[PDB]
Amino acid sequence: HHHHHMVDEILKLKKEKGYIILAHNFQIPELQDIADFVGDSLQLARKAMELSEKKILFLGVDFMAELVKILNPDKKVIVPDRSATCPMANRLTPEIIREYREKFPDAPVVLYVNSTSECKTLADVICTSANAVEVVKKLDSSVVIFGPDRNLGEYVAEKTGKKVITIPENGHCPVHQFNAESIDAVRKKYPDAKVIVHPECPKPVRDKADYVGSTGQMEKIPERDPSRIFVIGTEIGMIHKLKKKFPDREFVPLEMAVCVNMKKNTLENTLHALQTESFEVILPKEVIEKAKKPILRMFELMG
Ligand code: SF4
Repeated sequence: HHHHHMVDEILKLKKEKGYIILAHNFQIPELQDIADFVGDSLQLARKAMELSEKKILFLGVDFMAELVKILNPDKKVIVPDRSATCPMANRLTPEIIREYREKFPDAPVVLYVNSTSECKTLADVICTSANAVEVVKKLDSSVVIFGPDRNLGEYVAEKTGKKVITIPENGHCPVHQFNAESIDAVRKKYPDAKVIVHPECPKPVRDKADYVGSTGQMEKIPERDPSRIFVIGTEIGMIHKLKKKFPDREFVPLEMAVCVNMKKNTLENTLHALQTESFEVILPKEVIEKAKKPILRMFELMG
Protein backbone atom coordinates (compact mmCIF):
# COMPACT_ATOMS: atom_id res chain seq x y z
CA HIS A 1 0.00 0.00 0.00
CA HIS A 2 1.27 3.47 -1.06
CA HIS A 3 0.89 4.95 2.52
CA HIS A 4 3.07 2.23 4.12
CA HIS A 5 6.06 4.59 4.53
CA MET A 6 4.11 6.98 6.74
CA VAL A 7 2.14 4.24 8.59
CA ASP A 8 5.31 2.31 9.36
CA GLU A 9 7.25 5.32 10.65
CA ILE A 10 4.23 6.50 12.70
CA LEU A 11 4.03 3.08 14.43
CA LYS A 12 7.83 2.95 14.99
CA LEU A 13 8.00 6.49 16.43
CA LYS A 14 4.97 5.99 18.63
CA LYS A 15 6.60 2.92 20.24
CA GLU A 16 10.05 4.49 20.38
CA LYS A 17 9.00 7.74 22.04
CA GLY A 18 6.41 6.25 24.43
CA TYR A 19 3.24 7.85 22.92
CA ILE A 20 -0.35 6.74 23.07
CA ILE A 21 -2.42 7.93 20.08
CA LEU A 22 -5.98 9.07 20.84
CA ALA A 23 -8.38 9.89 18.00
CA HIS A 24 -11.87 11.18 17.58
CA ASN A 25 -14.38 9.28 15.43
CA PHE A 26 -14.35 12.04 12.74
CA GLN A 27 -10.65 11.68 11.97
CA ILE A 28 -9.88 10.34 8.49
CA PRO A 29 -9.87 6.51 8.22
CA GLU A 30 -6.11 6.37 7.74
CA LEU A 31 -5.59 8.04 11.14
CA GLN A 32 -8.28 6.00 12.95
CA ASP A 33 -6.40 2.94 11.68
CA ILE A 34 -3.10 4.04 13.34
CA ALA A 35 -4.66 5.24 16.60
CA ASP A 36 -4.50 3.26 19.83
CA PHE A 37 -7.94 4.48 20.91
CA VAL A 38 -10.78 5.94 18.80
CA GLY A 39 -14.05 7.28 20.25
CA ASP A 40 -16.37 10.13 21.10
CA SER A 41 -15.66 13.01 23.40
CA LEU A 42 -16.97 11.25 26.51
CA GLN A 43 -14.94 8.09 25.70
CA LEU A 44 -11.84 10.21 25.08
CA ALA A 45 -12.34 12.07 28.38
CA ARG A 46 -12.71 8.80 30.34
CA LYS A 47 -9.66 7.40 28.55
CA ALA A 48 -7.72 10.57 29.49
CA MET A 49 -8.47 10.00 33.18
CA GLU A 50 -7.16 6.40 32.96
CA LEU A 51 -4.12 6.22 30.67
CA SER A 52 -0.56 5.57 31.97
CA GLU A 53 1.59 6.76 29.03
CA LYS A 54 3.72 9.87 29.69
CA LYS A 55 3.10 11.29 26.19
CA ILE A 56 -0.17 11.64 24.22
CA LEU A 57 -0.68 12.36 20.56
CA PHE A 58 -4.21 13.67 20.23
CA LEU A 59 -6.10 13.60 16.84
CA GLY A 60 -9.25 15.75 16.83
CA VAL A 61 -10.00 19.41 17.63
CA ASP A 62 -8.40 21.78 20.09
CA PHE A 63 -11.06 21.80 22.84
CA MET A 64 -10.75 18.01 23.05
CA ALA A 65 -6.91 18.13 23.10
CA GLU A 66 -7.14 20.71 25.87
CA LEU A 67 -9.53 18.60 27.92
CA VAL A 68 -7.03 15.74 27.69
CA LYS A 69 -4.25 18.11 28.89
CA ILE A 70 -6.45 19.49 31.74
CA LEU A 71 -6.90 15.92 32.95
CA ASN A 72 -3.13 15.22 32.51
CA PRO A 73 -1.32 18.41 33.43
CA ASP A 74 2.04 16.68 33.89
CA LYS A 75 1.95 14.66 30.66
CA LYS A 76 2.97 15.97 27.24
CA VAL A 77 0.01 16.29 24.87
CA ILE A 78 0.70 17.10 21.22
CA VAL A 79 -1.48 17.78 18.15
CA PRO A 80 -0.55 17.76 14.42
CA ASP A 81 -2.43 20.97 13.51
CA ARG A 82 -2.82 23.62 16.19
CA SER A 83 -5.59 25.43 14.19
CA ALA A 84 -7.94 22.40 14.24
CA THR A 85 -10.84 23.88 16.18
CA CYS A 86 -14.65 23.84 16.49
CA PRO A 87 -16.18 27.09 15.16
CA MET A 88 -19.36 26.57 17.21
CA ALA A 89 -17.42 26.23 20.43
CA ASN A 90 -15.57 29.44 19.56
CA ARG A 91 -18.65 31.75 19.40
CA LEU A 92 -19.36 31.47 23.16
CA THR A 93 -17.34 33.91 25.29
CA PRO A 94 -16.68 34.57 29.04
CA GLU A 95 -18.53 37.84 28.53
CA ILE A 96 -21.75 36.13 27.44
CA ILE A 97 -21.63 33.59 30.29
CA ARG A 98 -21.31 36.31 32.93
CA GLU A 99 -24.17 38.29 31.35
CA TYR A 100 -26.45 35.25 31.58
CA ARG A 101 -25.42 34.31 35.16
CA GLU A 102 -26.39 37.83 36.28
CA LYS A 103 -29.64 37.66 34.31
CA PHE A 104 -30.42 34.16 35.71
CA PRO A 105 -28.42 33.94 38.98
CA ASP A 106 -29.71 30.58 40.22
CA ALA A 107 -29.40 28.77 36.90
CA PRO A 108 -26.38 26.46 36.69
CA VAL A 109 -24.12 26.99 33.66
CA VAL A 110 -23.80 23.69 31.77
CA LEU A 111 -21.24 23.80 28.96
CA TYR A 112 -21.01 21.34 26.16
CA VAL A 113 -17.52 19.93 25.80
CA ASN A 114 -17.28 21.90 22.54
CA SER A 115 -16.32 25.15 24.40
CA THR A 116 -13.07 27.01 24.97
CA SER A 117 -11.08 26.01 28.04
CA GLU A 118 -11.39 29.60 29.33
CA CYS A 119 -15.18 29.23 29.07
CA LYS A 120 -14.95 25.94 30.96
CA THR A 121 -13.34 27.78 33.92
CA LEU A 122 -16.70 29.60 34.21
CA ALA A 123 -18.90 26.53 33.99
CA ASP A 124 -20.69 24.69 36.78
CA VAL A 125 -20.44 21.39 34.90
CA ILE A 126 -19.39 20.11 31.49
CA CYS A 127 -21.27 17.57 29.40
CA THR A 128 -21.00 15.79 26.06
CA SER A 129 -23.88 14.75 23.80
CA ALA A 130 -23.91 11.25 25.36
CA ASN A 131 -24.53 12.50 28.93
CA ALA A 132 -26.13 15.95 28.59
CA VAL A 133 -29.61 14.68 29.53
CA GLU A 134 -28.35 12.64 32.55
CA VAL A 135 -26.18 15.54 33.79
CA VAL A 136 -28.91 18.23 33.58
CA LYS A 137 -31.59 15.83 34.92
CA LYS A 138 -29.43 15.21 38.01
CA LEU A 139 -28.86 18.95 38.72
CA ASP A 140 -31.06 20.46 41.45
CA SER A 141 -32.60 23.26 39.35
CA SER A 142 -35.52 23.46 36.90
CA VAL A 143 -33.66 26.10 34.83
CA VAL A 144 -30.16 25.82 33.31
CA ILE A 145 -27.98 28.02 31.08
CA PHE A 146 -26.53 25.84 28.29
CA GLY A 147 -24.14 26.39 25.42
CA PRO A 148 -22.85 26.65 22.84
CA ASP A 149 -25.13 24.28 20.85
CA ARG A 150 -28.82 25.35 20.67
CA ASN A 151 -29.92 22.00 19.22
CA LEU A 152 -28.37 19.89 21.98
CA GLY A 153 -29.74 22.35 24.57
CA GLU A 154 -33.24 22.05 23.05
CA TYR A 155 -32.92 18.26 23.00
CA VAL A 156 -31.97 18.38 26.70
CA ALA A 157 -35.06 20.53 27.47
CA GLU A 158 -37.27 18.01 25.68
CA LYS A 159 -35.85 14.99 27.45
CA THR A 160 -35.68 16.49 30.94
CA GLY A 161 -38.71 18.76 30.84
CA LYS A 162 -36.49 21.56 32.24
CA LYS A 163 -36.10 25.12 30.96
CA VAL A 164 -32.89 25.42 28.97
CA ILE A 165 -31.59 28.90 28.24
CA THR A 166 -29.23 28.53 25.26
CA ILE A 167 -26.19 30.74 24.65
CA PRO A 168 -24.96 32.19 22.41
CA GLU A 169 -27.62 33.19 19.87
CA ASN A 170 -28.03 30.54 17.20
CA GLY A 171 -25.13 28.36 18.31
CA HIS A 172 -25.07 25.33 16.06
CA CYS A 173 -22.91 22.93 14.16
CA PRO A 174 -23.11 23.46 10.37
CA VAL A 175 -22.01 19.84 9.74
CA HIS A 176 -25.14 18.38 11.39
CA GLN A 177 -27.67 20.71 9.67
CA PHE A 178 -29.35 17.95 7.65
CA ASN A 179 -32.76 18.54 6.11
CA ALA A 180 -35.48 16.15 7.34
CA GLU A 181 -36.43 15.56 3.68
CA SER A 182 -33.32 13.35 3.49
CA ILE A 183 -34.92 11.01 6.08
CA ASP A 184 -38.21 11.00 4.07
CA ALA A 185 -36.28 10.00 0.95
CA VAL A 186 -34.26 7.35 2.70
CA ARG A 187 -37.44 5.81 4.23
CA LYS A 188 -38.74 5.29 0.64
CA LYS A 189 -35.42 3.82 -0.58
CA TYR A 190 -34.73 1.59 2.43
CA PRO A 191 -38.06 1.03 4.22
CA ASP A 192 -36.58 -1.27 6.88
CA ALA A 193 -33.47 0.81 7.60
CA LYS A 194 -33.02 2.38 10.99
CA VAL A 195 -32.17 6.11 11.06
CA ILE A 196 -29.59 7.17 13.70
CA VAL A 197 -28.87 10.90 14.05
CA HIS A 198 -26.79 13.12 16.32
CA PRO A 199 -28.48 15.39 18.91
CA GLU A 200 -26.68 18.35 17.26
CA CYS A 201 -29.12 17.85 14.35
CA PRO A 202 -32.15 20.15 14.15
CA LYS A 203 -35.40 19.07 15.80
CA PRO A 204 -37.20 17.87 12.63
CA VAL A 205 -34.32 15.58 11.86
CA ARG A 206 -34.13 14.28 15.45
CA ASP A 207 -37.91 13.68 15.55
CA LYS A 208 -37.89 11.61 12.32
CA ALA A 209 -35.01 9.38 13.39
CA ASP A 210 -35.28 5.97 15.05
CA TYR A 211 -32.37 6.81 17.38
CA VAL A 212 -30.63 9.97 18.60
CA GLY A 213 -27.21 9.82 20.26
CA SER A 214 -23.55 10.72 20.36
CA THR A 215 -21.20 8.87 18.01
CA GLY A 216 -20.28 6.55 20.93
CA GLN A 217 -23.99 5.74 21.46
CA MET A 218 -24.36 5.23 17.68
CA GLU A 219 -21.66 2.55 17.75
CA LYS A 220 -23.46 0.54 20.46
CA ILE A 221 -26.88 0.56 18.69
CA PRO A 222 -26.10 -2.42 16.36
CA GLU A 223 -25.29 -4.51 19.49
CA ARG A 224 -29.06 -4.44 20.31
CA ASP A 225 -30.75 -3.64 16.98
CA PRO A 226 -30.46 -6.40 14.36
CA SER A 227 -31.21 -4.15 11.33
CA ARG A 228 -29.28 -4.93 8.18
CA ILE A 229 -29.06 -1.21 7.21
CA PHE A 230 -28.43 1.94 9.30
CA VAL A 231 -28.65 5.50 7.92
CA ILE A 232 -26.20 7.75 9.81
CA GLY A 233 -26.84 11.46 10.42
CA THR A 234 -23.40 12.61 11.55
CA GLU A 235 -19.99 13.52 10.14
CA ILE A 236 -18.68 11.16 7.48
CA GLY A 237 -15.75 9.74 9.51
CA MET A 238 -18.23 7.76 11.63
CA ILE A 239 -19.16 5.59 8.59
CA HIS A 240 -15.67 4.14 8.58
CA LYS A 241 -15.75 3.46 12.31
CA LEU A 242 -19.22 1.78 12.09
CA LYS A 243 -18.30 -0.37 9.08
CA LYS A 244 -15.18 -1.55 10.83
CA LYS A 245 -17.09 -2.53 14.00
CA PHE A 246 -20.02 -4.15 12.15
CA PRO A 247 -18.85 -5.39 8.73
CA ASP A 248 -22.09 -7.38 8.23
CA ARG A 249 -24.33 -4.33 8.29
CA GLU A 250 -24.60 -1.52 5.76
CA PHE A 251 -24.05 2.08 6.85
CA VAL A 252 -25.40 4.82 4.67
CA PRO A 253 -24.73 8.49 5.19
CA LEU A 254 -27.89 10.51 5.68
CA GLU A 255 -26.09 13.19 3.58
CA MET A 256 -22.34 13.67 2.95
CA ALA A 257 -21.20 15.87 5.84
CA VAL A 258 -17.55 16.87 6.36
CA CYS A 259 -16.00 18.75 9.29
CA VAL A 260 -13.10 20.67 7.62
CA ASN A 261 -11.44 21.07 11.04
CA MET A 262 -11.47 17.31 11.78
CA LYS A 263 -9.91 16.77 8.32
CA LYS A 264 -6.92 19.04 9.07
CA ASN A 265 -5.07 16.08 10.53
CA THR A 266 -3.36 13.93 7.89
CA LEU A 267 -0.92 11.05 7.76
CA GLU A 268 1.82 13.49 6.74
CA ASN A 269 1.36 16.05 9.54
CA THR A 270 0.80 13.29 12.09
CA LEU A 271 4.20 11.82 11.08
CA HIS A 272 5.75 15.31 11.42
CA ALA A 273 4.10 15.60 14.84
CA LEU A 274 5.84 12.41 16.04
CA GLN A 275 9.15 13.40 14.40
CA THR A 276 9.22 16.84 16.01
CA GLU A 277 7.11 16.02 19.14
CA SER A 278 5.02 19.17 18.37
CA PHE A 279 2.68 20.97 18.75
CA GLU A 280 2.44 20.73 22.52
CA VAL A 281 -0.86 21.65 24.20
CA ILE A 282 0.09 24.27 26.81
CA LEU A 283 -2.43 25.95 29.14
CA PRO A 284 -2.02 28.38 32.07
CA LYS A 285 -1.92 26.52 35.43
CA GLU A 286 -4.88 28.60 36.61
CA VAL A 287 -6.95 27.52 33.60
CA ILE A 288 -6.20 23.91 34.33
CA GLU A 289 -7.01 24.31 38.09
CA LYS A 290 -10.31 26.05 37.32
CA ALA A 291 -11.51 24.09 34.24
CA LYS A 292 -10.88 20.75 35.96
CA LYS A 293 -13.68 21.33 38.46
CA PRO A 294 -16.65 21.19 36.08
CA ILE A 295 -14.98 18.32 34.12
CA LEU A 296 -14.63 16.22 37.30
CA ARG A 297 -18.23 17.15 38.27
CA MET A 298 -19.46 15.75 35.01
CA PHE A 299 -18.10 12.35 36.05
CA GLU A 300 -19.56 12.66 39.61
CA LEU A 301 -23.06 13.21 38.17
CA MET A 302 -22.85 10.09 36.02
CA GLY A 303 -21.89 7.83 38.93
S1 SF4 B 1 -18.58 18.32 13.54
FE1 SF4 B 1 -19.43 20.34 14.24
S2 SF4 B 1 -19.53 20.35 16.55
FE2 SF4 B 1 -18.14 18.64 15.85
S3 SF4 B 1 -15.97 19.58 15.85
FE3 SF4 B 1 -16.79 19.81 13.63
S4 SF4 B 1 -17.80 21.91 13.64
FE4 SF4 B 1 -17.50 21.30 15.88
